[PDB]
Amino acid sequence: GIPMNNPAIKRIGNHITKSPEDKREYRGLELANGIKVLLISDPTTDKSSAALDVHIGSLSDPPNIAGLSHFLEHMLFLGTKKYPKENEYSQFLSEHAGSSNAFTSGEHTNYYFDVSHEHLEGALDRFAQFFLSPLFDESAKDREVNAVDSEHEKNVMNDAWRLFQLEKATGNPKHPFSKFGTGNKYTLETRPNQEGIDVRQELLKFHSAYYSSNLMAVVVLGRESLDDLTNLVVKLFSEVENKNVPLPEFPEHPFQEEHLKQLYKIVPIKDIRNLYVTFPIPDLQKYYKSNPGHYLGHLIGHEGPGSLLSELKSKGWVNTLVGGQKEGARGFMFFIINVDLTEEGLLHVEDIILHMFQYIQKLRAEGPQEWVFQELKDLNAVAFRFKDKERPRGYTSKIAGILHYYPLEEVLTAEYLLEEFRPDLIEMVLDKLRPENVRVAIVSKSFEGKTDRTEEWYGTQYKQEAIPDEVIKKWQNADLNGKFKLPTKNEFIPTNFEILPLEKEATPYPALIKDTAMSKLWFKQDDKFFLPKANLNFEFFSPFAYVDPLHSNMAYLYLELLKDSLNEYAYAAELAGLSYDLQNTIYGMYLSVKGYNDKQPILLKKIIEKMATFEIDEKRFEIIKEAYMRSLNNFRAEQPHQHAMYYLRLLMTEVAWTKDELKEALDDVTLPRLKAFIPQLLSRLHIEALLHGNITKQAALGIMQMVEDTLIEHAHTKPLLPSQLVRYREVQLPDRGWFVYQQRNEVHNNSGIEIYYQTDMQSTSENMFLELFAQIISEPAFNTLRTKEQLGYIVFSGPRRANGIQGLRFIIQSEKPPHYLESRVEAFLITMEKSIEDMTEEAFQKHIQALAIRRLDKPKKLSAESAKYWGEIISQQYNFDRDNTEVAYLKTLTKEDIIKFYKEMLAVDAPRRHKVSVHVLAREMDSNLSQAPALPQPEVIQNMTEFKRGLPLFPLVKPH
Amino acid sequence: NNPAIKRIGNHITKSPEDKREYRGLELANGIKVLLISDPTTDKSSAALDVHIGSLSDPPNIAGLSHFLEHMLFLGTKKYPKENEYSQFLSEHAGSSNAFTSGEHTNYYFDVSHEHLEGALDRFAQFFLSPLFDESAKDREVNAVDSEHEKNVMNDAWRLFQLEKATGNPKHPFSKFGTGNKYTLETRPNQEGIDVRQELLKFHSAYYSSNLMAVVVLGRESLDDLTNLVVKLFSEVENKNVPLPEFPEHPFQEEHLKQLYKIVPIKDIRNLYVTFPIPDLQKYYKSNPGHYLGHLIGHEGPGSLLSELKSKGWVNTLVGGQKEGARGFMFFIINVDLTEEGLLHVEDIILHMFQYIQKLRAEGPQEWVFQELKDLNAVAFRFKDKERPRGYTSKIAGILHYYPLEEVLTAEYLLEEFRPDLIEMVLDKLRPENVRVAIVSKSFEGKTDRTEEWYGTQYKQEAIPDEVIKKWQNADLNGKFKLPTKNEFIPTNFEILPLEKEATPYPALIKDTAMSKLWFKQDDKFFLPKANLNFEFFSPFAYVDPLHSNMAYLYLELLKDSLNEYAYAAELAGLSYDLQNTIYGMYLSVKGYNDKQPILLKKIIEKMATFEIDEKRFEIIKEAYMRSLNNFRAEQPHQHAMYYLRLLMTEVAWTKDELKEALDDVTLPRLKAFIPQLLSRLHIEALLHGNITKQAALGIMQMVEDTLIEHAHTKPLLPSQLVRYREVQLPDRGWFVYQQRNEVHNNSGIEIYYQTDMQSTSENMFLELFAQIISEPAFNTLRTKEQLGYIVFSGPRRANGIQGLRFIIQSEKPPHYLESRVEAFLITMEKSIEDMTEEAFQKHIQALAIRRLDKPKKLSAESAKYWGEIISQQYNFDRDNTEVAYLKTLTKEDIIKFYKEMLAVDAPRRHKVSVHVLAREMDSNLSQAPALPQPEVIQNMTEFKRGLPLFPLVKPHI
Ligand SMILES: C[C@H](NC(=O)c1ccc(F)c(F)c1)c1cn([C@@H](CC(=O)NO)Cc2ccc3c(c2)CCCC3)nn1
Ligand SMILES: C[C@H](NC(=O)c1ccc(F)c(F)c1)c1cn([C@@H](CC(=O)NO)Cc2ccc3c(c2)CCCC3)nn1
Ligand SMILES: [Zn+2]
Ligand SMILES: [Zn+2]
Repeated sequence: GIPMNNPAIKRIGNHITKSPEDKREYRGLELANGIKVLLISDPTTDKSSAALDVHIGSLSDPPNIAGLSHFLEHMLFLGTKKYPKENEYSQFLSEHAGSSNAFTSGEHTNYYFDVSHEHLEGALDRFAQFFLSPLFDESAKDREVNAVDSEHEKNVMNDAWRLFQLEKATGNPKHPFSKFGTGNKYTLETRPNQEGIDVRQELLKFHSAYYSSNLMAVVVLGRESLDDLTNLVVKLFSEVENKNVPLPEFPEHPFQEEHLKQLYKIVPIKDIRNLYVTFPIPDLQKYYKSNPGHYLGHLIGHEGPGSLLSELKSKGWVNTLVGGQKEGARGFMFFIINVDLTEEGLLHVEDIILHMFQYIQKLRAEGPQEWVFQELKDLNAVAFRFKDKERPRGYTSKIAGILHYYPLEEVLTAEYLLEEFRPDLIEMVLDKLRPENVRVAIVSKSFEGKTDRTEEWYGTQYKQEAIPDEVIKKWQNADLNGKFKLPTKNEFIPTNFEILPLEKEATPYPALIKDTAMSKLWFKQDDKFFLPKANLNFEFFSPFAYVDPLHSNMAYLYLELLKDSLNEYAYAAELAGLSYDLQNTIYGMYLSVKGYNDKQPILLKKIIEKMATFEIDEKRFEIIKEAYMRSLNNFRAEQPHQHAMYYLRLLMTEVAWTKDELKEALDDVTLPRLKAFIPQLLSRLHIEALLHGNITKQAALGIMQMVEDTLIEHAHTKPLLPSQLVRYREVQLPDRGWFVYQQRNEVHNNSGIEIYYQTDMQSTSENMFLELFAQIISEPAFNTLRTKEQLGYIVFSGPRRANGIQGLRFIIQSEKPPHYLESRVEAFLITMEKSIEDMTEEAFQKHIQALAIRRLDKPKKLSAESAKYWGEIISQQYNFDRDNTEVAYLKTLTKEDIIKFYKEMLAVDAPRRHKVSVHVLAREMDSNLSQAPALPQPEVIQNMTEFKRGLPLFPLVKPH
Repeated sequence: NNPAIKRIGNHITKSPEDKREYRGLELANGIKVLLISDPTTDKSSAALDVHIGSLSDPPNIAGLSHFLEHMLFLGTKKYPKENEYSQFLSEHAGSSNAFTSGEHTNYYFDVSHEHLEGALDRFAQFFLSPLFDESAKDREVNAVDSEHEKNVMNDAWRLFQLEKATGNPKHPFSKFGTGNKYTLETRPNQEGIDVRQELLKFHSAYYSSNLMAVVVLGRESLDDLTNLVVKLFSEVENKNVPLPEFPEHPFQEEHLKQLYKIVPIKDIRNLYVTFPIPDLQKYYKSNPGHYLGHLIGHEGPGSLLSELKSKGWVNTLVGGQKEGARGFMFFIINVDLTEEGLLHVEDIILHMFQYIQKLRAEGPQEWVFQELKDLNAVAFRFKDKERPRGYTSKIAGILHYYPLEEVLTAEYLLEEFRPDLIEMVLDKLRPENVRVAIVSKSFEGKTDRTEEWYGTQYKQEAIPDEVIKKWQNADLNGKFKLPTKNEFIPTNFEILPLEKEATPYPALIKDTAMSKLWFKQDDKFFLPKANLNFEFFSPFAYVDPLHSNMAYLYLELLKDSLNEYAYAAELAGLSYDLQNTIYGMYLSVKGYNDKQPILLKKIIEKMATFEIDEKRFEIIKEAYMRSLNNFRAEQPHQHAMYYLRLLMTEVAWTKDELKEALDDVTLPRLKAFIPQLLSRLHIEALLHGNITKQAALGIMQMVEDTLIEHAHTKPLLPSQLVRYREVQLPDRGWFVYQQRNEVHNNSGIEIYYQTDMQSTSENMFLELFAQIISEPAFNTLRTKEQLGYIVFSGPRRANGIQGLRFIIQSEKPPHYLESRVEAFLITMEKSIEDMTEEAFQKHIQALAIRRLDKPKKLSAESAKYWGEIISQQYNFDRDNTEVAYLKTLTKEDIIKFYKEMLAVDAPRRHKVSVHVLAREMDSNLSQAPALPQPEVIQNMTEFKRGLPLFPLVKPHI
């Protein structure tokens, strides 16, 4: 007997293919109006999520109003006919453990939120109106244009945004690819006013012309059953009108003939030296079951023995390489090979590019290789079998995007499983990687003064030149180069995926299973996820890692040199799902090994062995030391607010070597000096480790002792004394004090500010006063300081934790000068006093429950659990049950508790107010609305050292 | 003319740089008297020396002479209030001491200059009519007993008494002179002796005016001083006592050619060689024994020590005449011993006689005697002006030995060469006349004798006459040579003229990334001398125990290497000290400015280019290992103070940490260490004395250039010049740290009440309170309750923080000591309510005088400034501004300061206690308050992390 058809549903999909380890339940369907839908039922999830991706983006901006898609994206957050309160949507999310975001790309506008699972329907309802009845209020439009301006302004002096738009500006100007997608105040307000455009009508036109149900995919994840999710989606989205909008296509490449064989010389903001090589290629999207693009990218971008990178690195010309297909838009794609340049490299660009064509020629000579394809197919197959479970918010967004590109039943698998070996397609793409189709760009300060063009939106300085035919023909005649061998079988590919059974003594939290003078080992066998993976975390302590700038530099260079040496060997492991990380700290070194447990002990042994017996190559030492010098100078070009956060760290930590000190102590680092440093650093160590995953207690002790034994045999390591294991303390500000430290950012023409109200050492009590207060002000501060007052795109509030201390911190990047932003944050604080007093007890309990849901959100993947434990270990608080006990305590707080807290610690007139403010001035600066209170005269910090010496130092928190 | 004065001495010969006025005189009762007029002195002083001592003790009451000396402090017929002598002094910026040798008892004090008469009056009565009160006599016996106890386990006192016990038992030299509760109470009681009668009898029999010298220093004119001393001292009864003599030597012929093996407390290895010799004191104008000690004890090239050091047997040597008593003396040669030296004592002594035999062959050398004569002359001419209290005490002692007009010069100004006396003394220094003692822990378990008084374990054997004869036949050794003409003798004593912009305090005359240079040309003393002070700051001097061990060994090895070269200079009045610190290195060069640049450059150059001798490094490393262990045998109160310091400082390595880490110091490791250490540095310096601003800049530049050329030194960053903070204790806190001393059977305690950071107000609150309780605390805890011999109260200053501290070493357990200190604090609270406003103001003036007491020699003015400089406060005018503030304080300010910071119920009390238990100890009266349950510290690291740290003090200018 035949089924009863729901008319709001054009069709239900067949089984949506999923990983057998995926316990979430799935159903795909297409509504009658053509919205594509994936429903995800996960009865355990603490947060629900929904995303909608409109298949329309910046390439459809009208030509006379650049950035209209983007501006529209913003205005949809700001009120609808059925929910006219401008911040209804944000407020609702914030008060139910929710958040939201959206982005506009060239062909997609993607909106998504997450929310407590008991409020999916109410959040989805406010959300759906975005697509039915936006208000596009005039006052709202006149304000929000400033957020978009300010967003563009953060990017203006950023080299990646500059190069991104410069590529677009050197192709066919008549092509939509050349459009400027962000928008700014000029293109969205001032130019439109000179031209008599009514921008609220243009929003109304775009929304109506393009927000059509046939260009829309929707994803909803919640606790509810698939059948209840279907009704909910049908109820809310069936009424989006279908205007059968044809999907935009761009079949003519933006790089035609006159744009090939070109050479661009670009001046950067930071002192960086990069080489970019680009070939136009056909759109490979429809070939997703073979992925010829990625086959070639895997080979050309290989970093192992025989690779292209390995030879350019032996030559001293490049340190890093990226290679593979780059997205374009429906109808055109690119294939890139970008490398960074040593000083010599910059003088051998022509030979670098010859070597790239020699490697490409090697691939033509050998032809396509099914076994190579077999390796990629098998690796992708295991990655997908054992994919980590995702946070719902990111996941709904990702899938909404790709419902546009794949049959319902394949949305989950299409971007992972390979099925077809297509040597024809591999040849096809390979034939386009030829000198006659190349574009070359060189980014170096060395072109300062020698450019004759200016890209209009960012101000990028560059020159354009035809590549000489003599050069092209030299490249077309690339013979073979015997240093180039294809890769061999990847021995690191794992094969033991067995999940060891849970030992009869396994523990809900990590256990201290070894406590010696040398090593403190924490262990936990995975009892939640059951994937064949493990995380091995090691903190190494040495007093000599941070004793003075010169030593800090040497501890950096040692790990950079070490990683550089291991890189060819470890690349095989990285492709095989086994990755590691090694970075110096203010206490020593951090080593982290992550992924499939099978072959982890092999890689870990190679790393420790290298550490203990390292032979520096002086050619590599000189190159990496020069790159490090640059890195430190380049900090000058980070964001104003990033600077502000950096200076605050320097002020409030007992010891802190500044970039400039580091830079001044980098000159006296000689190879002999470093050679002596390493054995010294390794001579006395303490190791504290977390091992957590698909391993037994016996394996983990063996792993730890393996590390110890290796250090002992080769570096003669002996234990540090307990009295040497000191951590740095935080500065203790005086009751009623207010210090301001002022610097200038000499690159960006916005200011930044951080405001820190230090409260007290961390304890259950103080932690939850601060956190609940921060929940209560979170949305209102964003809505006041950014949506209503439009102080800047970047506006943040929340807790600030360091060295066992804590407080509340505001961060803002803005047009306006720091003293003004201070007023406005202060004006805002006063108004919260009255709001919290007038809040009903039901609303107050609502904020408690929001915080509670957020804190008891349980991690979805192993590495997220590992990091929760690692934080407890690094902070030496070891409070692994923290979440249950702090939430239990939260639930007993009263609004009078919070008001007493605010009036004791935060209020302007508060007897224990501790306030320090970093002011970062914009490049060009000089040293109605609610009432800002009156502020004391602030003590200006002129010398960080004297400031610290004159104040006490907090204790360090007591362990658990 | 005057009947009270027998005789009035002629001009007393003085140095032409001495601006003091002298008058000598003999009283009619035979008291010899020197009067000293110095109208600038802030403290006046007096001293009386009686030529009677322990050697005259009754044979049945060992220690009576010493016991008597204590008793004289405890009241007279005219001033019967027991503590009246000390209390008067304490309330008038004054102090006092006394000691008993074998033939002298020496009493002295100092006091505010406006109160000499009142002080001297109460002092005089000690020699007229002591009360020898029975109650006081039964209390003070305990102070003398615990004075002996602190010595019992001290290796210097054991050997001192053991030599005495190995002489002729019938000679007074063998007497135990300290006495203890057994000899001064328990045995006399059991034997029927009335100790009070015995004291009275000894005092009337021997405290005779004919055996006394008196020195008095004041602002008064010489005439007024004459009348004052006559008023107070001519009353003294003259019983014409014969000066005791001891013509027979305590070592007779059965005591010679004797060998002694002695077990120490500390791990120390020592060789003592002694010869008896006639009393040389009558020969003082030619000083034969000192001529010979100059040579036998020389440390320069060709010397006896130089060869014993180069064979790796000995590290230090002392030789010369050692005092005995009227009748007998000794000549000594004492060396310490390496591990090898211990196995070669026979050859060490053979080398000794080889060197003596050379001196017999060459015969006396007048040019040597002449060089001593000329150096001593320079020494006396430019002698630093002495402290009043120590000066009167010294002179009163020597007035017995020299004519009045020459008492200042007798010990300095040699007359004519008497080679016959030299050959006479030399003739006694022969194997048949030797006594030999070895001290090593290698004799543990191999001894058979026990010294009575201290318990010392030892063995006595004869030296085999085969060994005597080998020493008798000691050939000449080519390695020995007389010293050369001292090329460091100063010859330019010109005082540079005051520069026209010279400053009264040191001035910051250079301020680079590498050097802060503080300079002051001397404007007070105008002697041809300069003090040169350098702090070398490096973060690698103390980063970890291994690095601290290497900074120590570096400086020891460097001093060791410089020693022969630097001996000449030291003989010529030019000396240096070179010490590792927790921030780097301290170098001081003091003395005649003439050849200072020569020495300083040699030191800085040896630093920057040092080549370690592997054999020295082994030997000095082993010595260092030993001194770290030997800390176990220091005294309990010394342990107390050390733990407190290892708990209130941010960073501090323990002896056990340094000791473990020592095995990891290798010669290669140390070679790598030094250049690193020197690679980065910051130099802060004080140059002060007979030098110009341009000369100073040139010394500082010489130091920088030598470092920069040979060691590639570069400046440190300002942000690296960090100093350690003190632990900040919690309001109402009480912490207790407990340790055991394994060696002494006494306990120690330090009690620290941390107040606040140093500040003009907090400094003078604390100092005034200390002043007010100083005497009451000593009187209560020592005189009256007899807790122990060592009882101290005062300020503690460390790392910019300060408080009040009590230190006590006692037989009683430390918790008991804690309650008695708490009891004292309560009773002080009543005392201060009751105290009249005049008594309060006396305490204010007393502290004022002390703080404003200006310094008398260059070294002491230098130190006052150096304290400002290493403390980074730079408050060179501190005394005037602080004393001004002090005068504004009221009794009420002090009471509230007490009630807020110190009282048992104070809201801001911060109390830490270190309890050092005696070896065998276990873990009416005014009433002690009730105390909280002290937080017990088990771990210094944890203790620290859990508390805040104070700030540092801001500089002044
Ligand atoms: C992630 C971040 N939200 C917050 O930090 C935040 C924190 C607490 C709150 F209570 C709250 F409402 C927001 C964010 C995302 N976007 C924009 C992303 C983007 O740039 N599309 O082009 C999207 C956007 C555009 C306009 C508006 C909002 C969000 C929020 C309501 C006000 C107007 N801007 N900021
Ligand atoms: C130098 C030290 N004085 C103090 O600490 C001190 C501090 C502040 C005062 F207010 C005070 F009265 C004493 C010291 C010297 N001696 C003795 C030195 C020694 O042992 N000869 O054989 C001499 C001695 C013998 C007995 C007595 C006193 C002094 C003082 C009065 C009580 C009885 N004992 N203690
Ligand atoms: Zn945006
Ligand atoms: Zn005594």
